[PDB]
Formats: sequence, structure tokens, C-alpha cells
Amino acid sequence: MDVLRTPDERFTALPDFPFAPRYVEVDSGDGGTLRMHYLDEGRSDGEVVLLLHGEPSWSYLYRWMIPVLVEAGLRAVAIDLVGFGRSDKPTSRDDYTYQAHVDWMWAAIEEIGLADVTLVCQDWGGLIGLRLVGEHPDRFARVVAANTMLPTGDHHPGEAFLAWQKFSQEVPLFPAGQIVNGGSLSTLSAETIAAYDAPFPDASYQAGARQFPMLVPISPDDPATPANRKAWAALGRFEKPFLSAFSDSDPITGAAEPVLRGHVPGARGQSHVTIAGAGHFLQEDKGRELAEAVVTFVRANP
Ligand SMILES: [Cl-]
Repeated sequence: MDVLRTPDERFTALPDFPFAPRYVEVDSGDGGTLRMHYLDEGRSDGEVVLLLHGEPSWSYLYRWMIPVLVEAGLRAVAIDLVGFGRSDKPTSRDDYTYQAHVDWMWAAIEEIGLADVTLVCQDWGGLIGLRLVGEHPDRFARVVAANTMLPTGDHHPGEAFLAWQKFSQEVPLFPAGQIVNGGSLSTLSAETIAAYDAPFPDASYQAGARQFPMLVPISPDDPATPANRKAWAALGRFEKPFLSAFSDSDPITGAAEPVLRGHVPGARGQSHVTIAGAGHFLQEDKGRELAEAVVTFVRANP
């Protein structure tokens, strides 16, 4: 596969993001190697909180949450998906599949060497992350799901998702920063918008961003349907702590909240929260509040 790397000059002086870039290498899947970017902050022996972003964001999305987690004595790790952030970026839309993202993310987790992980996931961070919980439950001590789901293709995704999907394909120029603004209640600053555009100097870097919405299973003939059904079944046996921390103003994922909460046995008896006054990208609107909920949940489940 052919692969681009975003020049480092794109990431100079991003506001509120004083976290050193770290990298791991993973197999591309067709005989080469891809570099993936991650952040690793806080005490080296701290309980790991793994922060996974989705479409079309990157670890920059977690910048308000990281300091709260670190101050609480936790180790915050955030990984950029292939195609995003400071990770390498295959050039063909056909290089990106649900399976490939799952394999790439698992390889990153393994290479970094994370154990007894508290997953915090949103959007595609959870479509990938929750599948990984199903496939490797022993790796995850706890799970926080926020504005996400694990679709098998068996249920209609809702009109809000379909409107996003159509826009993502039809828009002539794909404006990642304005998309994140679109899914936030707060007005993102010009510098924040620029931080989300930083990975994508032009359209040649955006194949992963264009393809993601087409990978969401919305019918049972999806290539991910068999694996997602198996992962869903495994999540239905996950007895370890599971927290629902969805926001109140996200039409795309709102319907998924009670389905996920009801399915996972480890959600029973946990103090689920609704993050008030936040849109889809709830980490932008109420990042501190979500991080505080994660700290409370970790401490309540020693
Ligand atoms: Cl999407």
C-alpha cells in the first residue's frame, strides 16, 4: 500500500497540547510498516486510561481530559488511528476497513505494552475499542463508553447518522475542523479548527477520513457483520466495570445509549452519568467533566 506522512511543521505550536509525540510501528497488512502516533502522560506506574478518538478527529480531542487524569494519579495514553492525527496515512480508501483499524489499533496497544486498561472511547474510538474489548476482554479492567456504539449492521443507524454519512461523501472539500465544530455545542476557536485540519494539508491525506463513514455497518451484509456479532456477544458476557457517560445533545449516538447500557452485564450497579450541555464531540464541550466522571469511576472500582 502507498502511505503518506503529514509533515511535522503542521503540528507546530498547537494550543493547550504540550504533550510530546511518541510513536510505534505496526504491520501495514500487505508487507510494509506504518507509524502510529500516541501520547503517554502521567506516572509511569499509574493505572492506564486509554483514550480513543474517532472520525475525523485525533488525540488533540483529549487535550482537556489528559491533565485531569494525570493530576488524579492515572496514566493517560491516547493513540491516533491510522489515517488521522500524527499517524501515517494510507492513500487509498480501499486500504481502510473495520478489520484493518481493529488490527492496527490492537498492534499499537500491544507494542506500547499496555495492561489492565481503562478504555475511554467515543465515535469510531468505540466502534474499534468496544470490538477490542469483545475480542480481548482480559486486556481491559474497565470501560467508559461515551457517544459511541458497536453496530453489527442488524439495526437502522438512525437519520442523524445517515445525514452525516451523506455529507461526508458529498462535500467537495472535507473540513475536519469545521466537522468537529459542527458536532460541538461550543464555538471552537479558529486555532482549534486549525489543529483539526493540521493532519490534512490536502485531500490526498484524507482517504481514511472519507472512508470511515462508509465502514459503519448499517446492513447485515457488511464485511464487519460476522466479527461484530461475535464481539457483541462477548461484550454481553463482560462482567467487569462498564460506565455509560454519553452526553445529552448528540442525535447521532443518543439512541445507542440504553442498548449498550442494557447489554453489558458489568454496567449493572455502576453510576452512569449523562454529560450535560455537550454535543457529539463531548470532550470539546465538557472534557473536564467527562474526565472527572472517569476518575470517580476508576476510584469506585479499585
Ligand atoms: Cl463516521
